[PDB]
Formats: sequence, structure tokens, C-alpha cells
Amino acid sequence: GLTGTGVLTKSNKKFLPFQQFGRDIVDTTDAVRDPQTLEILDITPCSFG
Amino acid sequence: QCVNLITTTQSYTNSFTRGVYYPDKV
Repeated sequence: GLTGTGVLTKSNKKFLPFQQFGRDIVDTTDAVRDPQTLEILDITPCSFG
Repeated sequence: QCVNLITTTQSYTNSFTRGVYYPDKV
């Protein structure tokens, strides 16, 4: 149900067993988990300028 | 049987800050 766009890469975060996704200071989504692999993946915006 | 071995003491504690829980899963 969480929609968006960006680049998905592996990160080193350590989520608790009841955590699903994390947010930064400005309350933007930067990390999610695979519902079928339970790994930690970071989200980065695509290039622009 | 009506085994009522407990009563209301109305006593409390003034050195507790324990009522904290996680509000969400973020």
C-alpha cells in the first residue's frame, strides 16, 4: 500500500521485529522492508537538477 | 464461593514514570 518512486539498495539499518518502515527528521520515507524477505532496503530519490 | 480476600487501599506511588509505550510502528 505504500507507493512511491526511487532507487532501492541494501542498507545497514536494524529494525525491531514490529517495525515496518522508517522516517527521517522531516518525516519522509527512507527505508522499508520486503514482506517476503524481511530485509532492510533504503530508498533514495532519483537524479534531478 | 465468594473468596474476597482483596480490598481497596486507595494507596498510590509517587516515584513512577512507567506508563510509556510505542505509539506506532515507525
